[PDB]
Order: sequence, then structure tokens, then C-alpha cells
Amino acid sequence: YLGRGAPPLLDNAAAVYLRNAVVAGNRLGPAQPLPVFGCAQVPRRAGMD
Amino acid sequence: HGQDAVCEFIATPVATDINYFRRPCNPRGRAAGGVYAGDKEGDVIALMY
Amino acid sequence: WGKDHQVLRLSMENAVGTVCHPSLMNIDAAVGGVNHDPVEAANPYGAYV
Repeated sequence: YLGRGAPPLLDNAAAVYLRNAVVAGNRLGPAQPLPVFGCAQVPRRAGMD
Repeated sequence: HGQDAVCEFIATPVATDINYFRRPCNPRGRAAGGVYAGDKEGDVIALMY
Repeated sequence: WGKDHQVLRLSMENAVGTVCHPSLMNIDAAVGGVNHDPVEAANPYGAYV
């Protein structure tokens, strides 16, 4: 869900249900929707080890 | 034997694996350092809580 | 063991970003791409209703 190369599920409830089930807390998961023009914006985390 | 040390108890879920404990890890459960902070302003105190 | 000798784990809830995306159901490139150079009669027994 960081890219778009995929025609979605045709039930728009199904699509948004599963997108934000996956994308919910992901370490990569998109911070704000995937902008149509823009970077997918992986969230940056307060720290790393 | 020497100066009596002092033990302190932080109640933890019994279901915390032993593996986080078979290492130098933080007693509280999560890395609190400022060594890990990204200097993005509020990193530390996000790095933490 | 990750870097730093930390014993790590993957499992299969970890694949939810890959296989739970609607890329699983998109084959139209495949079914059209295998279509060319047509194929012989297949004894359409289980292939026909």
C-alpha cells in the first residue's frame, strides 16, 4: 500500500476495510494517504538503534 | 559481604517472553535513551512514550 | 539472530502486507499473456459446465 500499481477491490468498503487493517500501524505504513503526486511518505520514527 | 544492594520490582505481564531479558535491554519495556533520538525536536519523549 | 545477536522472528502475520493486498486477485496480465499461441482441445470434461 506504499505504491499504486494495483486495481483495487471492487467493493469500496472492502478496499478501505482491508487497506487500513493492513496500513493501521505499519512501520512502513503510509503516514497520510498516498498523494496522487508526491512521495509515499514513510513515517519517520523518533529513534533508531 | 558488603553494602546491601536494593532490588526493585516492576510488575510485568507473565506473558512477556524471556528473550527480552536475555539481553542488555531496558527494565521498563522500551528504549528511553536520548542516544537514539533523531534531533527532530520532540524525538526524545516520543522516543519514549 | 538480527544484527547485535538479538534473536528475532518473522512468522506469517508478517506477510499480511504482501498477500492481503489486492494484487492477489489481479491476473489479467497473466490470463491474456498466456492466451497467445492458442492451445489444443483439452478434453473439456472438468473444464466445461
